[PDB]
Amino acid sequence: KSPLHFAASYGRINTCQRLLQDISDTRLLNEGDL
Amino acid sequence: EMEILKQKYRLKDLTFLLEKQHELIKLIIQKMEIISET
Amino acid sequence: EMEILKQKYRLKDLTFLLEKQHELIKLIIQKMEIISET
Repeated sequence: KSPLHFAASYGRINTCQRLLQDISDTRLLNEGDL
Repeated sequence: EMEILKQKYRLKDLTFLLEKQHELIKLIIQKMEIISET
Repeated sequence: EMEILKQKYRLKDLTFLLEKQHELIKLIIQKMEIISET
């Protein structure tokens, strides 16, 4: 949640892919900030 | 006029040096591990 | 004239301070381990 918002904000590549190992998880993938 | 013109080329070189610094400072954030701060 | 001339010496000191900063910022990249980003 909050890490993937952080890690994608700064281009950290390998952080995202292990966060995107949870396949069919679109709700936090398109989750919004405040 | 040439006093300001010499200052322009030094400032334009300065902001160009700040680009490569800022882009490289983007790169350390892109490649640095973190555990404790999570 | 001396107003711009005083500004030139402050700018020339500024870009000199930016050299040692940028060279040292090169040094942190030279010496920093990485595991997670690979």
